[PDB]
Amino acid sequence: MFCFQCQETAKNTGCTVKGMCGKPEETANLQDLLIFVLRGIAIYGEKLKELGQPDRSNDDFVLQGLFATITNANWDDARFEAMISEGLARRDKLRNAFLAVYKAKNGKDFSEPLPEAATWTGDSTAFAEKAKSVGILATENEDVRSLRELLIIGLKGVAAYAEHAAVLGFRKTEIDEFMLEALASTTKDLSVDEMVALVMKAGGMAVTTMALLDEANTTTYGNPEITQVNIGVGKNPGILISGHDLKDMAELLKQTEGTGVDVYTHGEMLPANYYPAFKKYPHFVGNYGGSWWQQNPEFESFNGPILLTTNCLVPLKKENTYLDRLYTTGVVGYEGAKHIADRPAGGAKDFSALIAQAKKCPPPVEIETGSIVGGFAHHQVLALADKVVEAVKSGAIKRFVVMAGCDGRQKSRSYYTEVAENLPKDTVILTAGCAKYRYNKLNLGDIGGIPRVLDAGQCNDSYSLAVIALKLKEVFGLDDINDLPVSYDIAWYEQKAVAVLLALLFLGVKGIRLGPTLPAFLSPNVAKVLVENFNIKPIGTVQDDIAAMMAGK
Ligand code: SF4
Ligand code: SF3
Repeated sequence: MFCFQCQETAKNTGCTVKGMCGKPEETANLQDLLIFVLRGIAIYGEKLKELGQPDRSNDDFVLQGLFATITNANWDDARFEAMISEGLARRDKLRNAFLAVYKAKNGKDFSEPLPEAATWTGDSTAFAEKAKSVGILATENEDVRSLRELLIIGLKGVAAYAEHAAVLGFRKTEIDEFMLEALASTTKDLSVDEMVALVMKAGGMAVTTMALLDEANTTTYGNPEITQVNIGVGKNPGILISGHDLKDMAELLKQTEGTGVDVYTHGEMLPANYYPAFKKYPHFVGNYGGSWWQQNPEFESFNGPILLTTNCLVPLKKENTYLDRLYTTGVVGYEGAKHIADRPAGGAKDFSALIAQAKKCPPPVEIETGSIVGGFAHHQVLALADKVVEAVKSGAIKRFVVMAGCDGRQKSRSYYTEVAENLPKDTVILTAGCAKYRYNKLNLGDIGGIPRVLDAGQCNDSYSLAVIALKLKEVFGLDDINDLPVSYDIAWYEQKAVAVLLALLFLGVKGIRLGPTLPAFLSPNVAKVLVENFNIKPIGTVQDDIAAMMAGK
């Protein structure tokens, strides 16, 4: 196999036998074949748009297919086989439409050779062998490989956010068109300039999509507000919801109301606690545990059903007993888990089986007590802008440090905890994404009532952090966003973080520290382009990085 799309990739080079995440060769290869088929869809879809007869019938399929290949999203080879077969059928429909339109517009049959992605077909028994030759290593040149895979990795992250927006009824044609432009581009022989421009365009589309998702989440569930979230437990059986999807949360809360089953969040569902639409339910207890990588013991000790709405779901340890109460939904899949089918148009998912099972479970084992404060998304922070601006001009706040992104397993991530602990007492940490769990249970206090850790929400709520920076740029009358008293020390793991990074680069943010390592999918020459254009940096020691950040470097 070959996969290098996450921070934990083997030797920071690539997983070649079995993924460090647990992904077996067969699964890895099937994900490659799915992406191959999506490239085929894209070739015809792009051509149809160019001919003035766009077909948007595959929009959701494309988003879901990309999302299913995110790290820790889908482990079920049966699901991939089904998606690949469906993809081939969708592709062939587009092919036939294209051929007819091309002939009408040109007065002759289409005759140009196409990449194999556009033409190869087989039944499911042919997939395993074909998959071996259509993956990342099919691109021989390391710079072409790096730029194509950077694009697809960023694109998957964008697709995830676009899927959540689509679930909520929010779509933009430009996003779905760009999915096909980007995918099709990776079958073409393009210059480095063209390939880099596509990556920058993806960053701009990450801005568009993150804005759309922010609109969707806040229009539907309200603006996040300051909330104190309990991290202890009650004495009722509960259902633990993890991942990111807020519509699943809305439906789970409605369906559990009055049943005697409590609802708890986990991981990237913590920010559901911040939304007024959800705060109204008394049986929504709070948040259980930490970030995704601790889930084996935590899902175990929770005792009730666990619902994974998105990544990250990790393989069960052999000693874990929660498979029989593990539920997947959306793009998530896991062999032997129970999957909750997609909602029908105008309807709702059916969580009744989780509720019935939860009534037979003991309540959660308490693993800590206390609280986490959050809800500082853009409406909330902009409301406080006068107070923040006066604190900066008076010197009470010397600097903001953006420490958003993803958590993960590697012990080097103690860096993030130590930075939070050792930053001067006149700084404020801004966060979003599960990177927060390295420092959100500390006792860092406040500056004149502004907490020293401001949690804007999920990784997608990095959007709020960008909105806040842009607003402060205006209030302070600065010409360059980088001259704000803000430093960026971002942790990354999976592909949504790459989308966020590309958005920040598109917005012109330079000097970002990215860690705890730099992506394996940046070739030396491509890394040089990013350093030259954007001054991206690796992490150093805690002491050195704090000093440099306080100096604005
Ligand atoms: S998702 Fe990450 S750990 Fe898993 S196979 Fe790919 S690079 Fe390796
Ligand atoms: Fe939405 S941030 Fe990226 S790592 Fe897996 S849930 Fe976390």
